[PDB]
Amino acid sequence: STLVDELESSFEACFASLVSQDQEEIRTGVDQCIQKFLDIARQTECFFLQKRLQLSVQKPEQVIKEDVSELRNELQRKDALVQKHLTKLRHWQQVLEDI
Amino acid sequence: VKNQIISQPFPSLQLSISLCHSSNDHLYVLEHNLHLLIREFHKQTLSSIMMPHPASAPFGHKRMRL
Amino acid sequence: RNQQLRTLQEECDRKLITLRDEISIDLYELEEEYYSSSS
Amino acid sequence: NTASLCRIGQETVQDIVYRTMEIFQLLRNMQLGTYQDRLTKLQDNLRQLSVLFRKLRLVYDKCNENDPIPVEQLIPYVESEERREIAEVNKKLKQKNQQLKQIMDQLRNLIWDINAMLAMRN
Repeated sequence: STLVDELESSFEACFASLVSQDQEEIRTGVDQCIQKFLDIARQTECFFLQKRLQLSVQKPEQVIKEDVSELRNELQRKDALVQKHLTKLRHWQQVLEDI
Repeated sequence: VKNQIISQPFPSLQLSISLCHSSNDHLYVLEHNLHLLIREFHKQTLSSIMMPHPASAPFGHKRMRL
Repeated sequence: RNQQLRTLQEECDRKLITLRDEISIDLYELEEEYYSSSS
Repeated sequence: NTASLCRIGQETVQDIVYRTMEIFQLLRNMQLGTYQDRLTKLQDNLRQLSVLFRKLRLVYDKCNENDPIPVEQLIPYVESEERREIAEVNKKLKQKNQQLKQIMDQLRNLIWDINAMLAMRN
């Protein structure tokens, strides 16, 4: 129930051999803990993708809003890059003028 | 022709080298490299590689001695 | 005369090489931004 | 909104696994002042990971609050002002990208000319 909590429990189970009071015991325990951990991680990602798919088919204006936001960040990032580059160009023109 | 060399390196391409004498699209890189190429061609004759460090040794390039 | 002209040539070439390196780093940033643009 | 909350929730699970991998690398390198520095890095990583778990439970509850269409009905087998906003920003960064391409081409050509001219001087 509530895949978050299974993720938390499995993550705490990854450390159970260290926090208490040779090789093959460690190996099989590590393999089983890590495999259940990654399996519940993939199930959580699958849940988020299914919910995003249902939103993208039902309420498509939200997707367009996120695209608007990402294109605006692309614009601002491009202008920041060109401004830094332009300041470096003007500094190099002032350097190369002085030979 | 008179002061103009025309070559066709690639079939769609035409390269033109012309000596413009003023007598009172241009690529600078090839002109600059032309000056340096003829400068190296001069300096090959006046090189210190022709000098034989062994006094008895006659003359000529170093690797040709080697 | 030869020594003075050699020093001027070396100063010009050091300036050009440092210019090339700084321009190359800027070109790397611009290439990443332009090719990874969504459009 | 919520269809970006799903993206953040995916990114949290992607970050948790990567952060556990970094934790296990820190525990791999720890050899019995840099002792204390590795202690600080370990405790800070564990703090950020607990923050990530709390954020993940928040995002899970938010997306699970806000389904009438079952999946596998959503795949196509064979047999309005926001659109104008999209077209506006698309035209804007079309022009921005073409100007960036001109800047990039001139930088490329200057670098190539510098390297050719400096290669021939020897």
